[PDB]
Amino acid sequence: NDKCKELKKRYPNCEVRCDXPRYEVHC
Repeated sequence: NDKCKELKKRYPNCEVRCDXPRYEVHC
């Protein structure tokens, strides 16, 4: 999904673990 490129930009200092459609962001 395009969410990985969105989320890691929304949370730029956070770690967005992108696994397929699984997106787990650590802030």
